[PDB]
Amino acid sequence: IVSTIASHSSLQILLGAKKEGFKTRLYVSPKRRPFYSSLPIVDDLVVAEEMTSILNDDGIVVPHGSFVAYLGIEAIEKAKARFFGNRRFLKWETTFELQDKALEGAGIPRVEVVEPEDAKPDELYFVRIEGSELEERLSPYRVERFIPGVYLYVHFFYSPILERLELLGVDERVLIADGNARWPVKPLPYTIVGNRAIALRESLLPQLYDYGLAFVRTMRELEPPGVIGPFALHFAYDGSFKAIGIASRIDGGSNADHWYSELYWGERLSMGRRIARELRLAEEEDRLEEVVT
Amino acid sequence: IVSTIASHSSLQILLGAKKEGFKTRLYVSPKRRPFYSSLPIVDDLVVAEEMTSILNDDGIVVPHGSFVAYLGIEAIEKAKARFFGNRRFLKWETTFELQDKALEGAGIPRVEVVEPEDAKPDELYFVRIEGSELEERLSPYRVERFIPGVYLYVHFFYSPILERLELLGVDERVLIADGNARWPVKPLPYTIVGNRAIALRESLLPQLYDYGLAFVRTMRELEPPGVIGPFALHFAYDGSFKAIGIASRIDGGSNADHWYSELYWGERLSMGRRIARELRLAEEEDRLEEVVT
Amino acid sequence: IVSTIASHSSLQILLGAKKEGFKTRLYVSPKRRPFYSSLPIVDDLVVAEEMTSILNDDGIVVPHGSFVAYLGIEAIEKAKARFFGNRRFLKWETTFELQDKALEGAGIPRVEVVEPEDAKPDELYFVRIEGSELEERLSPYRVERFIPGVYLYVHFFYSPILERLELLGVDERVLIADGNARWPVKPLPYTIVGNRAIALRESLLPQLYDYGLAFVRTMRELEPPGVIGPFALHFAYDGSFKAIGIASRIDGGSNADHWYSELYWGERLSMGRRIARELRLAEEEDRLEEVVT
Ligand SMILES: Nc1ncnc2c1ncn2[C@@H]1O[C@H](COP(=O)(O)OP(=O)(O)OP(=O)(O)O)[C@@H](O)[C@H]1O
Ligand SMILES: Nc1ncnc2c1ncn2[C@@H]1O[C@H](COP(=O)(O)OP(=O)(O)OP(=O)(O)O)[C@@H](O)[C@H]1O
Ligand SMILES: Nc1ncnc2c1ncn2[C@@H]1O[C@H](COP(=O)(O)OP(=O)(O)OP(=O)(O)O)[C@@H](O)[C@H]1O
Repeated sequence: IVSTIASHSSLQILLGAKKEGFKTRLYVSPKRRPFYSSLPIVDDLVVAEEMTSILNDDGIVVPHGSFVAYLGIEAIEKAKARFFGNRRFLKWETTFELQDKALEGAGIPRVEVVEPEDAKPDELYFVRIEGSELEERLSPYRVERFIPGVYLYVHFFYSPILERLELLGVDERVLIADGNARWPVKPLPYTIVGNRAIALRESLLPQLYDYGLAFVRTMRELEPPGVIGPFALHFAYDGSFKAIGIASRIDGGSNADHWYSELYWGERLSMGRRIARELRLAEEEDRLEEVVT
Repeated sequence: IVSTIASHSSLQILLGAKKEGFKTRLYVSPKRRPFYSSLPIVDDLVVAEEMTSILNDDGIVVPHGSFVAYLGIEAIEKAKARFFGNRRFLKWETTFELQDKALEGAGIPRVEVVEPEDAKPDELYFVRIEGSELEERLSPYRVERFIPGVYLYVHFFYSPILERLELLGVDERVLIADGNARWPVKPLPYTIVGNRAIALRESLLPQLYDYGLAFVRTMRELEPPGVIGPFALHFAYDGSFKAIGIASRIDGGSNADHWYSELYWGERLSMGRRIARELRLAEEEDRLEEVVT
Repeated sequence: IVSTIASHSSLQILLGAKKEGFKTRLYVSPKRRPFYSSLPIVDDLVVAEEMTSILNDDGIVVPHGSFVAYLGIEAIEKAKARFFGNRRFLKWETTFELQDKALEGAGIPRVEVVEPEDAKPDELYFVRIEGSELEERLSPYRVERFIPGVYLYVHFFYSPILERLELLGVDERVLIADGNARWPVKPLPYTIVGNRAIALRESLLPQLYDYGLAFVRTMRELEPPGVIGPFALHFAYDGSFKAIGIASRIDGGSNADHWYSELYWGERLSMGRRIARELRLAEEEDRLEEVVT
């Protein structure tokens, strides 16, 4: 019943499914299977050179941050497989156009875009789609105002079965851009290595919830059913929140150990387990149409 | 029975109370209530422009880091409401005078104070009540020796019902002073955004426990009953501990996911839940006078 | 039955043992016993000036990172006490010779060694057994290429009773070399103060598992039974993994709150509890010879 590609957050996903009593199926490549085959959370392990076998019947596919990189956006939207939570939404985090449209539509403050009209020098900027340059600026992308100050990744789960928006965690990325923390040397790459669970100052959560609620509303318009399971808003905290992006699926920073879900449930429960519980709840109520695609 | 202001650590507090079987009441403002009303952990939700409605009968108020900012110290000490753990103690973290008196009285090493007798330049200093300056020094506060090196926030819970001091966690603040970690730019504000739970090197805990025990002793003198529930000692680890402050109530870094409590209990249990269990234990033993005010 | 020295990770160890139903015995010094005697997880508390009382019969000693510093390597290998997981292995993390031998034997990439043939200046290096210098280089050790970029400590548990390698967590050290993260000042000491649990990007785990499997294989040769319980590989992530060291016993970064174990078990379970469950499994199957020394 529950299957997905081996990478990104399939561990969290499968463990949560096997936890909710569902059966497990993982599509993995020959190089990566040694590790995953040693895991007691996988029942059916489908080894393959390519993951394009998205004809996975029977089960619900449950996407993550590797699906587009392993399969085009086209293939997925026209895929035969069942799929968890909308599916037309997945593309909304893929381009600036869609990302802006939604964030603007929700009223969420975003980092300002900068077209070559700097303040050379000592006026550095961030170049997205990364890397940051100074005055010069000479050398598909966008230029943004450089903002120093903790980057927070808020995880949400809107549930149709319960008709509520759940703020389930706040992540902080572990970038290779460290080793400067100990002793700064030169600009390093912003590639993520891992994620740190962080307990946000409580006085900021209400604001994020409002932004989240607004996001759900406009997405319900902009893309018919609009946001069924997990999603994330990415922010730069200046001391005034500016949105830098979104996650149209389980973010990844959700692999970190967040609590919060304990606010809606008696038990902890991760994002991957939340998705599975959403599935199980739909089953027991003949819903299940409201959460898939 | 259990109520408190919506902010700081009311989430942790209410969840822990509802976990110990207590009833829940939250005082929240109109702007922040959307978020909190969607939480299954609140039973009675008292919306209000101002929180000055501290006539809350029936229940136990349970204070946190917002109470003085929402209500003066005067009002609270003369408040009518029941209140968890002492109450005269809450003011001891409010001024240098009280902070020093207690820390000195407990024999705890504190960061040295510096009156304009620098070592200009490259001799930077920290200015409290923040911000750090260099040589110049020109431009209610105190000047302290600048100390680089992990800032640890130790959480304690002295319980009368059990007559023991519990070391329940060690927090690390997430400041906006980051984004320098990746690439240093300029001195940033030290405002906290969140908290990270950290497993301290075990060889350092005994020392902290000793300082904690001593703190309880002198507070039992300096302020009659002295320290009934949660409190925290703030340190700068040079490789030799220097106290920089204290928390005369639930600190906030306690929102992070700490274990430790598992050393006194079979189960995890947060600080907010610890306060509630203290309450329930008192109830079942007709104590309850020993833990309130 | 289960005893060990009070420091490093004895808290984790004892709690896990008391959790698996085992009895607990802690050897502690007079100065540190106040703290440990207040802990409900210790049954028999053996106070002593020196820990050289390694004649501990009845129980299984379970070593950690303080054993060699409290007792020589000689004494331990010829010790009378029972001891958990091999014991001849414990010395393999003690010297470069052994560390290299093993890492080379497993085909694990290691940080390159540098003999005075720098690139003075701005070409800084790390000096192990710490501290980092620049061009000059003038002033038992080794010199390594300086590498900036998150240091990861992977925790493993090879179990004979189950004949499998378990990747149970990834730690990140909290060094005093911080306070530079907020605002860089001067090169600080790399002494650890604590540990942060980190959820590693899932695409990197398979690679570490492979290195781990290989480590087990060669250790099974290089040191007869080779690696029975916990061990750790230390890396520098450049974006291409370079080994900097190993832990021939429970690492310490295992005191942090890791999940992962939930992949092999339905429950969380720490490393200290993992060692204890290994013991209990052996008991129930008359094995117990396969996991002790
Ligand atoms: N406007 C900005 N100013 C300064 N730094 C920034 C800015 N935007 C992003 N960053 C840096 O990059 C990090 C966030 O990267 P981000 O999560 O946006 O990458 P990404 O969009 O997920 O990459 P991809 O689109 O390929 O998945 C932060 O840690 C931050 O330090
Ligand atoms: N003596 C010092 N030297 C260098 N940095 C310091 C010093 N004291 C504090 N800091 C910095 O500030 C942070 C601690 O701030 P702190 O917790 O003392 O603020 P605060 O007292 O809680 O503010 P408030 O009193 O309004 O609640 C640390 O992260 C540290 O980097
Ligand atoms: N090759 C290197 N280049 C740059 N920094 C390094 C290098 N090796 C180690 N470090 C720094 O030191 C830290 C790792 O220290 P490490 O864990 O190797 O000490 P240690 O070997 O455990 O000390 P001990 O042997 O006494 O137990 C990292 O945080 C990293 O910043």
